[PDB]
This record gives sequence, structure tokens and C-alpha cells, in this order.
Amino acid sequence: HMLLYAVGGFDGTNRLNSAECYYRNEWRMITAMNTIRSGAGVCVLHNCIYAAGGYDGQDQLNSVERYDVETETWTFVAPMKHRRSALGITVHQGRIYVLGGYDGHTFLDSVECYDPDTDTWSEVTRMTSGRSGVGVAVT
Amino acid sequence: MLLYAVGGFDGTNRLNSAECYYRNEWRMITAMNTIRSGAGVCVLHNCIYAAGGYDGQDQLNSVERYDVETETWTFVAPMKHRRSALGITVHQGRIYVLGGYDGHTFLDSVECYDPDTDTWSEVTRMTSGRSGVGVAVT
Repeated sequence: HMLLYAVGGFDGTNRLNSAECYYRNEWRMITAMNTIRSGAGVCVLHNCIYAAGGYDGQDQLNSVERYDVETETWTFVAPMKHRRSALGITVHQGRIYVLGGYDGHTFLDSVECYDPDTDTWSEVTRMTSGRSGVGVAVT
Repeated sequence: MLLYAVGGFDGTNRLNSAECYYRNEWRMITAMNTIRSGAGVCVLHNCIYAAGGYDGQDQLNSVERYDVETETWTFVAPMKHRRSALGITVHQGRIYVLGGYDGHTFLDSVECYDPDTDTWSEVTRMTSGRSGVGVAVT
């Protein structure tokens, strides 16, 4: 926890796969992701930035990639069971939790859980109703 | 130790409701004061903050805070800019919101919330106005 990262997004004309980091003031670019992602789930787990799902301008994404700060390289990990944009994301006890989102036809209520050690995504529970754009909090 | 799902959009209505997962059971808690979809939601100290979002007609700049002890939502200082599809993170006891959509412009503004002084301040600007960004601190 020292540097702020801005990952992907949408500028009103193009959706972004680029990422910048704030330091000298100034936002400087880092290595761009392998996939154009807007509205992705972005979190930090074991000093790696994870980027899950999102919208590339045509399709809802299920791919997940992680950025290694030491190698400055984005790498794909196991993809989610569901494509989703406008998902909520949180990290709890060394695992990534994604909640809801939109798969292209359905507002999901699925909640998937990522185990980094085994590189698996597994559904852990389901919200009371399918919905997207949710905020997630653990306290 | 509890998971909270705040607001959202079920495909027909935007939601101001919130629920907590315990006994493998999702249980509803006190609903928010403002209908919020795609708001910035984080945990500062031990309170849930919900900043901005879309209520169905307008983009929101209001910020309310849920106290787990008192089970109530309280409005705090509003952001200088209305924002939907904003990024949000907590870092050294402060909230950072990044970009988003204000109803006409994709924002490059970054605001910082100090809970002690209840103030938002514009810290810097991103290289370009943008929305739907993921924020990470590491």
C-alpha cells in the first residue's frame, strides 16, 4: 500500500486497457492490460492488482488478469464462471469476492469466490435478487 | 467479518436497499436515504460509505455513512462533483474517488475525503476524463 493506480475505464469515445499510477505529482503510465476493460472489478491481493470482468465496448468479459508490480507484467488467471460488467468486488481473508453484475442478458445474483492458491473460481452464495452496480463492503 | 451489498440495479428499479450476509442467510438491513446504483462504496474505520451513484434520473454527489452500531445511515459532506461509475478506495484513513460521469462530462477529477474534518478536497487530476475505472492501492 503506497501508490494509487487508475485501471482501465471509458473516456466517452474509447474504452481503456491502459493503467496509470500516481506518484513528483504527475500520473505516469504503467504496462497496459491485455484486455480493454471498463467497469471492471479491481482489487489488491498479495501485492497484486486484479482486474476482473468489465466491458470492452462489445462484449461483457469473464477474463481475469493480475498485475505483478515487481515484474510489471499483466497475466491472465482463471476466468470467472460468469461474464459480468458493473460488478462489485472485495477482498476478504485472502480471497476475491465478486457480487452480481450484468452478463449481457441477465442481472446476476451469483457471488463467485477466487482462491489464489488453487486458481479456482467457485460460487459461494447468491444474493436475494439479481442486480448490478452494487457496492460491496466488509466490516 | 460481514459482507454487505449496498444499492444496485435489479434490471427495472434502482435500489436504495442494503443487505448483509451472515447461518448461510442474506438478511436485509436499514435502507439507504438515497437511491444509489453504481456508487462508490468502501469501509472507512468501521463505517460503510456510499458516495455518488445514479438514482435513475440524476447523478449523485451526496455521501451517506452507515454505522453498524447505530444501524442508521447519515449524510456527510457531499463531493464537489456528481459522479456515477466512479472508482473508490481507502488509503491512510481517507477516501479517494476517481473520475466517473456527471451527466454530461467524463470526469478527470480526483477527490479526497477526510473524515476528521468532514471535507472533500480536489487532490489532483487524471491524465484524461474517464469513467468506469478500477482503483487500487499497493
